[PDB]
Amino acid sequence: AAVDNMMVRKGDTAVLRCYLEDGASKGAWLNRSSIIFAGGDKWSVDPRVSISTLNKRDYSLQIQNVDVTDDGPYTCSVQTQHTPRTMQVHLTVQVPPKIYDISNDMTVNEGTNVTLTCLATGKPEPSISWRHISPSAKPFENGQYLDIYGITRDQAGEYECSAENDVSFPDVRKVKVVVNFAPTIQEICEGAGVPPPAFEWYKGEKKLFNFSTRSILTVTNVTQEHFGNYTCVAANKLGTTNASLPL
Amino acid sequence: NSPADNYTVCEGDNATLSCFIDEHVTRVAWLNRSNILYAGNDRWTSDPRVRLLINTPEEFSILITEVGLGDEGLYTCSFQTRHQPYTTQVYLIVHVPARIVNISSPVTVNEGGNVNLLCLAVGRPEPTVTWRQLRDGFTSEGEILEISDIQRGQAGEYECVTHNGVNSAPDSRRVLVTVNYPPTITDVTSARTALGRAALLRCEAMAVPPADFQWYKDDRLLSSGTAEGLKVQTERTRSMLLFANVSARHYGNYTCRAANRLGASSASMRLLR
Ligand SMILES: *[C@@H]1O[C@H](CO)[C@@H](O[C@@H]2O[C@H](CO)[C@@H](O[C@@H]3O[C@H](CO)[C@@H](O)[C@H](O[C@H]4O[C@H](CO)[C@@H](O)[C@H](O)[C@@H]4O)[C@@H]3O)[C@H](O)[C@H]2NC(C)=O)[C@H](O)[C@H]1NC(C)=O
Ligand SMILES: *[C@@H]1O[C@H](CO)[C@@H](O)[C@H](O)[C@H]1NC(C)=O
Ligand SMILES: *[C@@H]1O[C@H](CO)[C@@H](O)[C@H](O)[C@H]1NC(C)=O
Ligand SMILES: *[C@@H]1O[C@H](CO)[C@@H](O)[C@H](O)[C@H]1NC(C)=O
Ligand SMILES: *[C@@H]1O[C@H](CO)[C@@H](O)[C@H](O)[C@H]1NC(C)=O
Ligand SMILES: *[C@@H]1O[C@H](CO)[C@@H](O)[C@H](O)[C@H]1NC(C)=O
Ligand SMILES: *[C@@H]1O[C@H](CO)[C@@H](O)[C@H](O)[C@H]1NC(C)=O
Ligand SMILES: *[C@@H]1O[C@H](CO)[C@@H](O)[C@H](O)[C@H]1NC(C)=O
Repeated sequence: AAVDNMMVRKGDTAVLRCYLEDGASKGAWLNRSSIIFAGGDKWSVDPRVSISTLNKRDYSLQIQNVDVTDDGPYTCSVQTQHTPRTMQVHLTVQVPPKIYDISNDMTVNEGTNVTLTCLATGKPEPSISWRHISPSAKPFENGQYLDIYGITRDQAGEYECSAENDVSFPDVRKVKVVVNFAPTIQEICEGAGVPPPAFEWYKGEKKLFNFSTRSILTVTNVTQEHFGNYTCVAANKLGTTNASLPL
Repeated sequence: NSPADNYTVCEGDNATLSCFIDEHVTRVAWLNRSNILYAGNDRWTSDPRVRLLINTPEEFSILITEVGLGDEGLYTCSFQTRHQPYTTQVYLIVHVPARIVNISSPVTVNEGGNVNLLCLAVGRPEPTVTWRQLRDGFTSEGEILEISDIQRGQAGEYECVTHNGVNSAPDSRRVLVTVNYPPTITDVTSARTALGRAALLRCEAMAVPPADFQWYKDDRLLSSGTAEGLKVQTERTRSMLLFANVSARHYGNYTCRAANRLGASSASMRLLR
């Protein structure tokens, strides 16, 4: 019975069962064409290879810390006086994916085109796919390189690279991007710009003495001298804009 | 290039497998496919035909007595040093001399027909079958030989020969092909002889099987009897109508007829004065 093809993970311990027949039967384990065990003798010099004998009829090959070098065909030749028995087993060792490179957390200004890279390795070859943290988005196409042309304000956030395999796939690392945009006043003041701007309240000729995204002026005990048309100046390192309002 | 050497032995011979090693070899063994034959001095195989010859720390050699076709396979010598394992592999190839096992029976066909001749031989390695024409030099490298619109000159013995390149002889065999054709009258002679002198009529029609020639004097046919003083001599390709001395009744028209299983023919000749 047992198995013809056995799949295990890298670093795990694999157990290749080979129950033999009753009598004075002698068993031998073979890596490819070479002898690993011949009855009680251990021909192999590897410390990871051993025999697990559950009972007198049992004869198994146990490889601890199995590696990619260990994958291949293993043959257990049970020797019966009548006819010899053979139970070959193909061992396949899997390497879980490992994202070994990803773009650093960058902050690039708006309007430019940027390319994000995510490289991974494993056995078998992993497939790299992208996604956006923001809920209003569509999963990008499976590609190690993700290129966005003319990035907008809403496209910033974390981009979650996922390198997947058919088995033991989880390999997720994120990179946050911040797009810088020249601030624009939407209502008067009230605006939105990144990096956060220092709103300047300029009434007429000069400004005289504040939420991060809004600026609130104070108007109590109004005087006739105070009346006039004032302007809201919001300036940042990227841009500056002004908007007037009468009072 | 690949560590799979070919070691061919004749069937029934003894095959010795020598594995040469250095001094620092811990273990060593000879293996039939993936089954151990001898592990050092320990015999693993139950086959008495496998014997141990040399176990010197410099070479490990075994013997196989009465090598058979089943013994063909990849034989490996796996041995171990203190640091790394080793394998030297050998592929046992059994040779069987070539011999024809089936060949066509002597075939007969009518002229213009189609003939196929087969020559089946067994042997390892795969034997090369060759057809040959004994009368006219012709060779065809093929197990079967097909002759289209076979003619009179193509009939004869067709020899088949097969060899596997071994020292042993090719064991060739021959088959006879005989084509059949109806008679066609080729030559006809008439005699205008005077009274008192001998004369003869003849016809020439070749056929296979040989055509039965018939002679006709006017309406009647001749029976080769001493009555009327006539005698006909029939041959494989001819039939002479012989007239010794003369007779008044002998003068007149004559017709000969040559017929076999495939057709008939007739020609008219006269006897004049
Ligand atoms: C190397 O290993 C292979 C298999 O791993 C092994 O092949 C085996 O060979 C033996 C003979 O050498 C085969 O047994 C024969 O089977 C045929 C049917 O095909 C029988 O006709 C045979 O009967 C004869 O021999 C009997 C026992 O000697 C007699 O009792 C009998 O009257 C006949 O004389 C014979 O049983 C066997 O089938 C194969 N097995 C396989 C899987 O191919 C090969 O022999 C090994 N080589 C060496 C050198 O050990
Ligand atoms: C086991 O077999 C493989 C071939 O599949 C080979 O690469 C390896 O070296 C062998 N031995 C060990 C100890 O890994
Ligand atoms: C990427 O940006 C550069 C710089 O402005 C521009 O020249 C190029 O055309 C852009 N590529 C695409 C595909 O828009
Ligand atoms: C607004 O900014 C523009 C551009 O610098 C400038 O020309 C204009 O005078 C400004 N107006 C006010 C009211 O600040
Ligand atoms: C036998 O000879 C052939 C020649 O083509 C070679 O390719 C092969 O490796 C040799 N050994 C075998 C078949 O074991
Ligand atoms: C093979 O060896 C056996 C015993 O060693 C011997 O009897 C036999 O004659 C040998 N074969 C041939 C063909 O000589
Ligand atoms: C050989 O094969 C032919 C093919 O049909 C068959 O008729 C014949 O009986 C076989 N044996 C001989 C001896 O021709
Ligand atoms: C001989 O042949 C001629 C021409 O065919 C024919 O006219 C004649 O009758 C024949 N002779 C006899 C006796 O019939």
